[PDB]
Amino acid sequence: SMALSQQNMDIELSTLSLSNELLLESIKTESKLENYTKVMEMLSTFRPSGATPYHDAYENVREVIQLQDPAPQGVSALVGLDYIQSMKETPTYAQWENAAGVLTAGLNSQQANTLHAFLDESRSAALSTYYIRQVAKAAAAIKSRDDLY
Amino acid sequence: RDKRALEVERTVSLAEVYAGLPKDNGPFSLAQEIDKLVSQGSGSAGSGNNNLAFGAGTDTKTSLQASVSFADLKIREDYPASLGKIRRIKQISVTLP
Amino acid sequence: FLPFEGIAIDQGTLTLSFPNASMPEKGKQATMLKTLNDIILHIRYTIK
Amino acid sequence: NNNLAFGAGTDTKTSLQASVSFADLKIREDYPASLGKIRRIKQISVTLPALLGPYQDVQAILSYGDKAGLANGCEALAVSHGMNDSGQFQLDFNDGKFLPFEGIAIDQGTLTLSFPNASMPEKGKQATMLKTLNDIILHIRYTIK
Amino acid sequence: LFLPQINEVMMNYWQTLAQRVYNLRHNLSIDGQPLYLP
Repeated sequence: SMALSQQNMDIELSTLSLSNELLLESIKTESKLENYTKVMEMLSTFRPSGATPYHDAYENVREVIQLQDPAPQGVSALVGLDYIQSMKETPTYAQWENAAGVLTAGLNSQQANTLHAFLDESRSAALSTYYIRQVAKAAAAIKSRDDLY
Repeated sequence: RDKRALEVERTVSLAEVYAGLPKDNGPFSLAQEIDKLVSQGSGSAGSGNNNLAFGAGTDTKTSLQASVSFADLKIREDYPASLGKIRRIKQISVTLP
Repeated sequence: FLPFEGIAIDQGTLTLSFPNASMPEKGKQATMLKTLNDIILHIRYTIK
Repeated sequence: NNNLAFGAGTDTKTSLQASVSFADLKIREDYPASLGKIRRIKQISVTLPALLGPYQDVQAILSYGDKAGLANGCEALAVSHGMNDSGQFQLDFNDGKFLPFEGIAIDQGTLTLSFPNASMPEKGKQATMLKTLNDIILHIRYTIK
Repeated sequence: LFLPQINEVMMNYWQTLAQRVYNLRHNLSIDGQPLYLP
């Protein structure tokens, strides 16, 4: 299905992102989710027995936090959850989505880069591992993450 | 096929290189930037090929590496063309005032 | 040959690396690298 | 033949070229005749007294505008250092190699010197310094055989 | 289906002739290096 548009031949994508798209699609292929955000929200939400249990948007928001040592609206999104007080507010991965997204939309370009860095790396780790344990067809012996590569 | 090839010597300062970058590449003062990076743990400036970054190698996580594309030195324009189409480094010396 | 002799002066990329720079993980060159103003590179390129 | 003009070449419309006939240097008269009838350049160095600030190098070259010898009659000498220099990095005689302009009779010929990127209206890296440079000194070494 | 390239070198003949000649008419010798001939 790949497009030979010039756009595809020029703009330089960080890899480990193109891959991440591949893995999100390979995941959504099975269980027929409503959107990718349902794949990271859902799979990354509760998926025990491995690091896969880690949530994506939690990483995107904790990366905003990574951004500062410590509009007030976004502050109502981060105070909207409760990491340091009131345990965890347990907002839905929706409100995580708006929270982290809003928090980044006001953030600098270079730090936006490094957040794509750490974000894309970890997201690759989880999507890889989950693609290992399931969604990897038992027909191809798959096993380690390299043999996945 | 070997003719005496006229030698040119050209200083280039990196301060001017990084400052002179177009805005998209994020031009930057070198002194301030460097001092920030050593002051903190990591960070970079600069475009993808002109950046000043910390090293990603096993050894050299600490080593500070400052990389300059030539294509932005525009050395081809410090002379006419047609004077010599092939232009090739004789050597490079470094001064770190 | 001298090192870099033969490099076309367009293509390529030139990088310069001070080891042991970063201060938080203690580093012998952190201090001076705070002090150094800027880098001067003297290129000698023979036009053939 | 002594003029100071801008260059007419495709590249070098901006390059300022300043050309000196030898026949008006009357070098043949700085000695007796009959001491040596053949008088021939050993080399030429150029000094461009000027304020070239750190860190900046002058850019210029020396053609020769007539038929003599050497390599295709074309040997530039690329003035960069700006102080009492020649196109060679580490200059030495007795090297086995001719020095550029070695062999030019000191009467015939024409000697031109070209600063590239001179003209200011079309922005030019050397316009400033070339405003500042006082005048050109040329050191000729010509062995009287 | 992808379209062919422009074939420089053969054009390089044209523009190199234009260059040489330009250097003749303007008395510039073989490089741009100017000459003053008798």
